[PDB]
Amino acid sequence: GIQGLLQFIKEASEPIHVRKYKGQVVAVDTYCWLHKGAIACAEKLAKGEPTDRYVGFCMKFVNMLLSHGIKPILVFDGCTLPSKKEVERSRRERRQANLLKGKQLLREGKVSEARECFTRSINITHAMAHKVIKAARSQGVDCLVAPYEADAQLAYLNKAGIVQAIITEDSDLLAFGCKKVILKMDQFGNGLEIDQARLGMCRQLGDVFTEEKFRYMCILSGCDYLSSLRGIGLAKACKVLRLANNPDIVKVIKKIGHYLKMNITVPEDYINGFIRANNTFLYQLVFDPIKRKLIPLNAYEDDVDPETLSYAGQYVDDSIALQIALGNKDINTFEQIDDYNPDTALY
DNA sequence: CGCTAGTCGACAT
DNA sequence: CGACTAGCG
Ligand SMILES: [Mn+2]
Ligand SMILES: [Mn+2]
Ligand SMILES: [Mn+2]
Ligand SMILES: [Mn+2]
Ligand code: NA
Repeated sequence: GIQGLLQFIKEASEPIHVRKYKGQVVAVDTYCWLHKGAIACAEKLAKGEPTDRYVGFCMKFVNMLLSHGIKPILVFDGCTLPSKKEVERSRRERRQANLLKGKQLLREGKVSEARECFTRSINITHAMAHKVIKAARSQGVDCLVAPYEADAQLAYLNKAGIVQAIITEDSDLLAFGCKKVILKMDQFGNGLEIDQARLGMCRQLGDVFTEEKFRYMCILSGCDYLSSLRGIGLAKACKVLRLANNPDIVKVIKKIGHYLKMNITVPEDYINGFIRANNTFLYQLVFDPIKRKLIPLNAYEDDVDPETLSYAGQYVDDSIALQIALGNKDINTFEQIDDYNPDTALY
């Protein structure tokens, strides 16, 4: 996420209802509904007991969107991203820790805290996601497993005109360059839409409302790919970019002390890390549903050389990418767990 | 005022 | 994979 981004650009938001997008296509960051639905049956999942509450939970939202005349395209997280593997190790070990801690707190008699500790152990498997996938295919709803992060895939689907809005709880989508993002949507359709064009309404941003500058700001504040410098948040980063009349961000990051009046030392790790983060936001591998090909989020600029972008996602053969995207190929074992075919029945 | 970092809701009975 | 809020620059 970009910590505190929503309240920072709150002036560009607008309370709406999804009825607004009737007769149009909307992509969904399904992990949110998956997580929320998985909260309801934390004990069943932790113990390993069979359950399918989260499926119906997601299907409520899906059927709702279908009822209001929307065509939803559920998008799911795929393979792990190397840039994001630190946090994905942290969350893992913490999940295990709270799992065992809850298992022990079950024996104290404090069942009230064992379940709260089971809440911090929710691990959304790809099998659950695939249950949701078949459940969605039942009502003739298209699904798409991102080659890596769902964020990038959604961003592409939005910037390519395939969808007109994105349903998520994550503010990362704005940093990826989404035109329209619908946050905090309930089971009835009440949501909070953030439009990119309205970023100019935010006084705090100043002239930092262009996609590139906005990206730089979000990265400088601290993201999932690169932790920020101690004492650097959204406001100070935005201040840096505002006071900086320089197309070359590197020298600016170097003169961050001159811009912020703070004696800040910039390590050599942070420059490379910044270029890493920017290249991750720009050229993370997504999946084209039309041409059925593995492509970066944005077209490669002459500035960067793709050979040094393994962290932004590794390429594979397009057929395998297709079988992953359909959910037919297991993300982990790479073995065929299903055989759905859109040919013999978005693409 | 701005930022870090820890707490605790989210679902829902 | 988030919204607050105290505690500190
Ligand atoms: Mn995030
Ligand atoms: Mn995501
Ligand atoms: Mn994200
Ligand atoms: Mn400027
Ligand atoms: Na920060």
